[PDB]
Amino acid sequence: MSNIKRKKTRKLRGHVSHGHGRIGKHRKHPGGRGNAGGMHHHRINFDKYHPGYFGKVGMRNFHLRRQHKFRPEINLDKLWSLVGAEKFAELEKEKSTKAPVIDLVKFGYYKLLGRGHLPARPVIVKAKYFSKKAEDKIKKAGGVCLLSA
Amino acid sequence: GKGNNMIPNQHYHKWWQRHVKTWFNQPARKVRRHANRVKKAKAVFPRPASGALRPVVRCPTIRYHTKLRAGRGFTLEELKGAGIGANFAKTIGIAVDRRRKNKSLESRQRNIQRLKEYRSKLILFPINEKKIRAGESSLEECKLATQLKGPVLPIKNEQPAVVEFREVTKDEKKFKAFATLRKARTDARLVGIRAKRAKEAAESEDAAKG
RNA sequence: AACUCUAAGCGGUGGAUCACUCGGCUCAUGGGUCGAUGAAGAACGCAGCAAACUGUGCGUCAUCGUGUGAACUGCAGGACACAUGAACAUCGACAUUUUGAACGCAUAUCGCAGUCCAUGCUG
RNA sequence: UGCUUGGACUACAUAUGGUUGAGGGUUGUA
RNA sequence: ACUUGAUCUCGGUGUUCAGUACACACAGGGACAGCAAAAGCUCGGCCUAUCGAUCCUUUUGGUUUAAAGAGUUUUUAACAA
RNA sequence: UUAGUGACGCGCAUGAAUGGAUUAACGAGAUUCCUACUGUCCCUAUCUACUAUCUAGCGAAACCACAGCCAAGGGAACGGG
RNA sequence: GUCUAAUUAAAACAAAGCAUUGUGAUGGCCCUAGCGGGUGUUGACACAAUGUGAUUUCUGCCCAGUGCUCUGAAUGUCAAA
RNA sequence: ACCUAUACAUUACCGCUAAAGUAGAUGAUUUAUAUUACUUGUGAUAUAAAUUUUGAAACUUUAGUGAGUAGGAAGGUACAAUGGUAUGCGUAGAAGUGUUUGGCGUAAGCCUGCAUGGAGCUGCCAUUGGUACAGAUCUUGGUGGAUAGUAGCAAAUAAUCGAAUGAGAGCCUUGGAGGACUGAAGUGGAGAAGGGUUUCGUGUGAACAGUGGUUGAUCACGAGUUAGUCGGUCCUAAGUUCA
RNA sequence: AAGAUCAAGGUUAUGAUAUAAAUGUCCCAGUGGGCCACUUUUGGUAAGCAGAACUGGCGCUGUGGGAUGAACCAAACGUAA
RNA sequence: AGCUGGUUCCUUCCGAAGUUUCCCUCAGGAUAGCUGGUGCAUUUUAAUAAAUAAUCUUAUCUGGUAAAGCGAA
RNA sequence: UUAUUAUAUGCACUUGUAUGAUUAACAAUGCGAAAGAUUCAGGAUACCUUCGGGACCCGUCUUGAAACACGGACCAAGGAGUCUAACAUAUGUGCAAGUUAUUGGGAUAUAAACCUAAUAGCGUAAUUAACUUGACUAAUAAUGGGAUUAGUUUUUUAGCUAUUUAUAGCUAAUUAACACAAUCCCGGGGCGUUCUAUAUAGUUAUGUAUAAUUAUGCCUCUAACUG
RNA sequence: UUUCUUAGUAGCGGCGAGCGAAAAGAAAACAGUUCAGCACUAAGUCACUUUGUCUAUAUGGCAAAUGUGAGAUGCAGUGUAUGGAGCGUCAAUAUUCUAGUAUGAGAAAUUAACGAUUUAAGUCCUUCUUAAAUGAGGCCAUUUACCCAUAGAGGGUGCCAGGCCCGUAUAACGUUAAUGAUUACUAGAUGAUGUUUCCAAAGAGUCGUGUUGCUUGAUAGUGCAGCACUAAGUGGGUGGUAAACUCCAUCUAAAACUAAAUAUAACCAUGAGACCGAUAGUAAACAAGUACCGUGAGGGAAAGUUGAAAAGAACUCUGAAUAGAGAGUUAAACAGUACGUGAAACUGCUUAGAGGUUAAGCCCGAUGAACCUGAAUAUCCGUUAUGGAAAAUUCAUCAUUAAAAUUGUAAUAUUUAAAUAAUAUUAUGAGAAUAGUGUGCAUUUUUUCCAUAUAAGGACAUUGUAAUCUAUUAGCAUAUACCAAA
Repeated sequence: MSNIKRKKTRKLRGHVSHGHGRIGKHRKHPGGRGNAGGMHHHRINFDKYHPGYFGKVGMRNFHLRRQHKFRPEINLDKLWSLVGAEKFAELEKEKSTKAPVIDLVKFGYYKLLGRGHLPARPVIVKAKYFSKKAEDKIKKAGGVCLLSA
Repeated sequence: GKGNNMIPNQHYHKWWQRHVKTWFNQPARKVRRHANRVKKAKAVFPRPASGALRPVVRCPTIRYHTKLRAGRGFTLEELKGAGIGANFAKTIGIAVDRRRKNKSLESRQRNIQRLKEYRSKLILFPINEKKIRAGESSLEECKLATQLKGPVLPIKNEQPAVVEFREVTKDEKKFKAFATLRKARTDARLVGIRAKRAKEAAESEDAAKG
């Protein structure tokens, strides 16, 4: 880890003002502490760089317990990565006792998202919540979405 | 006021340097805790040092239900099919959390099968002999034949690969799911409104007859 | 020459620097052990020689019991009681002043009562 | 007895037990 | 003489100069017109000043979302201008 | 006699217990004239005792960039360099 | 008569005198968060609160303004309950 | 004509930048020769001689340029500690330190000698910091010039003859003597408030008595403060402690 | 009108140059108190005065020169012949 | 404490600004400009131009100062 | 026609000229003379001397300091851009569409090392206030197309070199593909917003009929979805 | 309860500055419960006082007085809503079972903690030095390792000590607690579950509500409290946006007991440190909360070190004496009580030199003094030619013999099946050398030394001349071309 031997503050001895300019010397809190005055002196610096700083986009949601809404997402970009790699080539086979029934829910992703374009191979996806578009491309691949606990 | 700057909601403004738990006691505690298990394992019998019988099933988070949290719940209902015997259970182990309402009776299946695949493994040692209902065996004595006493309680679970990416056979393709998924939710939203429309239709008819 | 300046050698002055340290500091671990059965703290008197520190209380630098087994030590009285014990620890038996919560009442007074038991003197 | 010395006791709040008590509180015997 | 373009909606541009905020101005896209015979012109005053951030108060807008165990209805939180 | 006192008082900006006026007695109080007096002065001088001084003994400190000859010049527009 | 011990001893302060103010005590004025208490072992010739400043003399006009006050028309204005 | 800046020209040399190669070694390259092939003259091979073991996270080789506060980056140096290491050093003299020793580096700084010394210590590669001082009207300790003496040690005149003693004697040790002082509203004779052994004898030296000092309120060693009747005590006051 | 497909074209169609340039990140320091001169100028009689325009210095710059000198002149400094 | 004072080794190389804007701002910041460092992509502007950047010239625009005018508004 | 100059001037030897910083022929003198130690040359060590020239006091704020600006008599030693939480950028390292074990447990040569259950964090979808919905195209298209860009393979030709003439490599012209990265542009598309196709139409299911909520048929009121 | 998380977030906030938690999820550790209110229905209960007994060193238990007193203005007891009690049915249901006390068992069985003993081994020679070996060197043999080793952790000891001691590793012993078995005595209980039936007893000026203040993230209250209003049992509360209506889910308040994980700057018992090293470190390493100041509250230091051993300087002399001079002691007084070591500032002396030019101090160049540093060899046109002297034997010109390696190649195995390649093993051939023999092992060779020689005994250093080279300065001497004017 650490060396103050790699610090340049070591090197700045002496250099009389240690990189903290002779005329205007670095003295404790020259611009007012923190985000102060953000309506005044730092107004340039806040809208630049943080702009939405300040007011409101109000819809106060008293007691959002983020278990109701949590809903993690898998894309239809990916979705075939739920299928173990040596079985992934095994169902490209061509052999049907089929179609591909992937349990999305036990892979922990509440919601199947739309993102588009999978191989023509039919996939049945067992998922709680649907992108209608994810289902639309799955139905074009000839599978289905079977809706799932 | 720094123009790549990181708005600092770092609340160390309240003399937080008095508090600081340095946690230089972590492995001293780990050694003590492990050492304590050794003392407890001997002291409490050939008593195998946890382990209630661990009771899971079914946590409450709709996402978090392979999220097994360990079965303290004390199961008065499940006792009955184990016949079973709340007081007798306590001597054995049976975790006393009498405040549970496990009504998803697939849950009654799992846990009752647990206690029974257990129970027969509870070697029945009574303090003179004579000793009624072991229902064991002088040959089946802890010391002589069996030598058991283990460990840690497996989540049970039961894998998780999944891969119920099994071969089904998958019929369902006349079945247009996407119309029904938005419809089912709309029907649920509009239940109170659809109730009004029936009630308003009733009222106007009563008026008309009037 | 003397003095002054400049340098050097040597001697002072002074205690920096070095190296040491029965101490300090910080983190971790085990334990719960004050008090009206009179505390913690204070005052007071105490060692053969002490004035303190330290120890102790009027039995005063310490006593039983117990352990060990011959010191203490500056000088010595002692040392003897080394085999019944030094001296240190243990310290479970006792002592543990005047106080202080502080308790008869007070306290710029160690001041002044009451009560029981008891002693000498006088009778 | 007088005169003198030593020890042990004599605070307050409070519970319980002890017994003495007490009030036109109130009851009864007369 | 006839009228209400001093309009609606969204983006740009100029000034200030971070050519940013703001205000006002300039030229357009999408509406809808106003006027005149029409071509055309016209997002206020021939051009150059004439005025204001967040929170907050409020109104107008779609009649929309939330009030986290369900509704309904008051109330209320809001998003657009 | 830029002083004072008595007058005059359109009094910049006096004044009636916000007290106004007058006033004996009183004041280590402010002020003005005269006298007596004096080294206050003209105009300086001398004297006593104790010091300062010198010596035996005893013995600090302020301050001190480096320290210390002037004149002019330039220069932070006044130099010991 | 007093004072700014340690730069101001006065013309300032106090002061008798003069006038003004509240109050009969379940009060007036006053302290204490409060309990309770000061004045007060006082009772209006008292106690408390002020202002001016002996004696002599004088005490004018003005309540519009700002204070102060009231048996005042007190359905002005006007809080909570 | 002459003089003359760190300018200008050239050259050596420093650094920084630039620009190029360097990395077949059972191999390569040079030189001489004998043999063999072809040819006039060259190569191959054999032999003998010679060079070449490159921090190729650097060197060889090259050119152009360098003020510099603020500041930035780059690379070292010193200091204390730590992992590893030099089969490190060491009481036969460590570290420390004085040093016209000799030398190295632009420097930061390094080594060594000599003297002193006495018990432990350092270089290198990585690793961490309470890491390098001239200052801060810095802190703390020490020391100068002022100044071995300049301020001063001067108010109450202030002694002095002089015997005794001692190392030394104006005082302080002291008699005798002698000048005076305070001038009983005292610099006296008592006590409270206060002091705390200071009182007193003996010993009597350094320090102290801004001087000396044999002497002292100093320093060392001993002793001494006896109460029915004086105070405290007791009592109450202003006032207080508090059930 | 753009996107644009296809075919034709002697010499690339002023001059020196390029220390290579462009581009991004740091949101980096340091700065936000300037001062002086040529020239141009406003206020002011003027000022070593207050304030612009352009450009260079000084600020951060000695050396040589103006006897001297922050700034003017000449010139920008590795070390020496 | 936006103020004053001080800040502890060296060398090498490059090297400022006192300006803009906003701010009870004006003894200060932020911000832009100037500054360094870190690099990156390509060198016919690169490793053994028919692509530019920015200064003359040229060609092509602009302007109401100096001067001039008042027998021109 | 004449003059001039160069080529036809090879091989041996050479203290010849240069070879891109070409100082040496030649010579004299001191002297290394064992340890010992002479003699010569050279030197701003400390410091002294002699001569010239130059050198004003540092630190600092300040436009400018030698200032008649401020601190600092003198000397020694302490002595000031840190640590920590959380953060951005640069870079290195590990692994990588994942990563982080050290909350804890297993274990120990011990506050270490070794092992590591399970979560959680962040990333893997965002945007609207939120409800919500979902980046379309294609297994692929490093976002698509397009324009500037490298590097490679590659058509075709020329020159050069080496060559066995089979052949390869370089350099230049050239055709095509990838052409990412880098840079630029027009779009598409998730979300919001507007105009508005979601005017209406189609499709499925409810609903109804039939057999047993479901299947089948029909309607496509209603609900849902889409251009 | 705490930790990990959520989370620098929901959310609060001149919505500015700044603030901010819990649930689920993960883990550490885990443990449960009881009144009072029902019909015990012969107060079943309890404190005390005395005496019997017992026996701690008891406010104790057993027994008796059925002695006072408490208590129906209420206590036992089932039993606590997480329910529960009584009926019947089921069900276990036994000369018993369980508990609490006493029991040391196992001829002292084991474990831990403490005191504390234990040791396995050199103080052998030499040398230095010295006060000391703990320093350096030696120590057969164990494939050269002094002895020992489960211990080479530390301190003490005269130094750098595993082996000198104590300890350390490792155990012996005693004590005390645990491991209390059987056994004795005493006390108590006979299940729990399910069905059906009968009962089903429940904390109030509180809950709640309006206000206020305070406080929180808690916002149309987050807890808390005051005040007003004030309940109820198909109640009550909760369900973070107020209400009414209609529901659902979820507990059961206004009562009580309860280990562990969780805290620890004090106290006691302990262990560590990339801690500090005497201006540091705590205020205090020390007669440190001391000395000292302040009326007091309080303020509160500076200050470590002779040596191995005091061997702390006897003795003599000068001086009143402290001191000095000699001397002793000590490895050293260059350790003689600011005492280890020993700085700077500063001062005295001595030694050198100068002194009116800036007060002094300074740098450079030249220069003198003291002082110091540097100092090389063989050749014109080359140093080889030649001669002598010594010595060598694998090699010497090379052959042979033995020894092992290298170059190239192959195989067999492994690596990567297999290939190329690499590696282990094995083998062959080419050669070169280390030892032995040999023409000779000085027939001669070779190796090694010495002398003499051509201009000359030289090139380290400093010097002369001349030829050149680069930059440059300054002349000389020679000859034209053209233009104007002439």
